[PDB]
Amino acid sequence: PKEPEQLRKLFIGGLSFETTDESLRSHFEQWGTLTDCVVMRDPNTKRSRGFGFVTYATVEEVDAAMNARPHKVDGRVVEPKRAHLTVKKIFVGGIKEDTEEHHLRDYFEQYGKIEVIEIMTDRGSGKKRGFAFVTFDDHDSVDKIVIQKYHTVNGHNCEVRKAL
Ligand SMILES: CN(C)S(=O)(=O)c1cn[nH]c1
Repeated sequence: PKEPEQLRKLFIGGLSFETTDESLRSHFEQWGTLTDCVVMRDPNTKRSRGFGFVTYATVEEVDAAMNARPHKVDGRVVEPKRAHLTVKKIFVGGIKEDTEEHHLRDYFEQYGKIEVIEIMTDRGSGKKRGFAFVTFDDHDSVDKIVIQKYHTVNGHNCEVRKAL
């Protein structure tokens, strides 16, 4: 049973205009089986639009490609992103009053490198408000997080979304 194709795609921006379907494929096949690989071109001139997409056979292969950034393709560092609101920070809601920093760190550190955890407290009383923000060093962490159907932290079913 195959993961949905949309979750196996990487949009690659910043291409060299000399990158082709074939040279994009030869590069990104280092991290998995590619079922599709296309450079976007002008319909009349055939000149590259400077971006394209690759489709891997599995999500773990997408992860491997993202973990191998930075990618220099045909002499140019490109910008891969999963199938964009590119942010490094998430809102985590539903954590109630008993969730602490280490609960959030232990869970979210497996999505990416954490730089800030902010457990929100009431301005007047100091009581925990039941939500938090986590800032990572890179957007792919957030992209992986928000496509999951579920997040369970400290026994709580959490609401997680991109923040600003
Ligand atoms: C470079 N990466 C492996 S990452 O920092 O995005 C990461 C850390 N844990 N999961 C992903």
